[PDB]
Amino acid sequence: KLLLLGAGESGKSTIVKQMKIIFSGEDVKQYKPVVYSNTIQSLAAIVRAMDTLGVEYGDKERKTDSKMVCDVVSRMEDTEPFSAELLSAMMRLWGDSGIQECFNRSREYQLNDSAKYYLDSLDRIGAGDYQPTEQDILRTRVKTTGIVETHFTFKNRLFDVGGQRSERKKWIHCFEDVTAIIFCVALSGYDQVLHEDETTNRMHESLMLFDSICNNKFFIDTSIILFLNKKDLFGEKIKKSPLTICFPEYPGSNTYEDAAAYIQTQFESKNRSPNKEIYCHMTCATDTNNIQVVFDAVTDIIIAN
Amino acid sequence: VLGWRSFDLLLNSKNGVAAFHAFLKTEFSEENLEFWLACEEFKKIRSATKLASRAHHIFDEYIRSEAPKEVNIDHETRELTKTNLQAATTSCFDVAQGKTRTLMEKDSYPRFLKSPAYR
Ligand SMILES: Nc1nc2c(ncn2[C@@H]2O[C@H](COP(=O)(O)OP(=O)(O)O)[C@@H](O)[C@H]2O)c(=O)[nH]1
Ligand code: ALF
Ligand SMILES: [Mg+2]
Repeated sequence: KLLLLGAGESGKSTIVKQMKIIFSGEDVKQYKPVVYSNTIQSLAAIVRAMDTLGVEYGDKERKTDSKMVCDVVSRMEDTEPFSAELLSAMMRLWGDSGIQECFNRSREYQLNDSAKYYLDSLDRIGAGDYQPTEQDILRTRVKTTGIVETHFTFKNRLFDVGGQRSERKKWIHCFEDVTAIIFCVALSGYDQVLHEDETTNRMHESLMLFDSICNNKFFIDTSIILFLNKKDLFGEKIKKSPLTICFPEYPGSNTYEDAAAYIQTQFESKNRSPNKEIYCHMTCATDTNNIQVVFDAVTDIIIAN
Repeated sequence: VLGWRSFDLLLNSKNGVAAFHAFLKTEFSEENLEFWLACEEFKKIRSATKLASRAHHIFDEYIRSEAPKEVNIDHETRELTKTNLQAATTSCFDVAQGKTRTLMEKDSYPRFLKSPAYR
């Protein structure tokens, strides 16, 4: 029995799609829609935040193709293949300096994780013949509700859940006899806020969450493995976004190694019983090797029992 | 009968809904549908007071923080509902119901089709 628990948008589900790649056409045919949404949406997000932040368009003539997108999101017709005029309206838009200016401030609002990745493939996916990439399926986002169980045997039971606060009351169920628990944590969250209340620091919620999950009685003789996921997003931002935005205290220098050291110490300290050990891992749910390599190691800690 | 595999067809099927529900009940997210069927009845009330009454009850059952059948909406959705609750109108829980529909549709619905329950 394995619990893939964690806060919201930490990738508890992107990790399950690597337990799969370790996707029949019937399925790949299913993510075509999803990838459409994630794209149109992400673009939508930056359009809206353009107003909320006061970010002038690099070209007035964009207000046009711009609004043409929001209507799509609105008309709900955003799960269907980009009409010619759209795939362009977006490409032309995704190419305005304003959009970029407001996009670079994407920490000030809620914007899809895979926003960049998809928009940097507007053309690539806007093909009449288009079929979803091994990655395209992974970089997708679909808020998981309830507990989703999947099975499989590697070296001789999986439980997915919802990360938001209103899902956590349902967790208590599959809490009986949990072999090990993989706990996802979006490194990127250190300077963002929860989806549920535009107040709480995502990073902080993770810590308060883990602290709860970590020292639970049900898991005294249970393996606690921690996945400090999204280490890639974390790296490209740590250089221009102080870790102090999360820990006023943080005395280190803003570098991948430094901040990771600290962020790793904070979680490990939320552990009580000295008669116990935890397993950190700078993962990246959207890179099969890394997940593959790490999951292997994990299977050990578990089998090493 | 079979058209289910549009989503709203599943919803407008006194048989469909009851079915889907059994699925969710195991998957642990039947509150989404309960809240949805709720807002559906809510809509049929004409009496201003009876509306305020239920508006408050739905809130305490589904929206309220740590509510029993608390649904998964975002900050902006919740406050908005919270404000609407300040004057029970039939359009009160619209957005909340809205977002909820999607959550079921794009998430638990598919995983629902491809499964025993729908075979
Ligand atoms: N760039 C990037 N995206 C990631 C990583 N891990 C998860 N994501 C993306 O972040 C969003 C949230 O992950 P998801 O599995 O939905 O987390 P869940 O909130 O537990 O479902 C999705 O767009 C994922 O593909 C990562 O290491 N790098
Ligand atoms: F926390 Al999730 F989809 F599992 F947002
Ligand atoms: Mg999920």
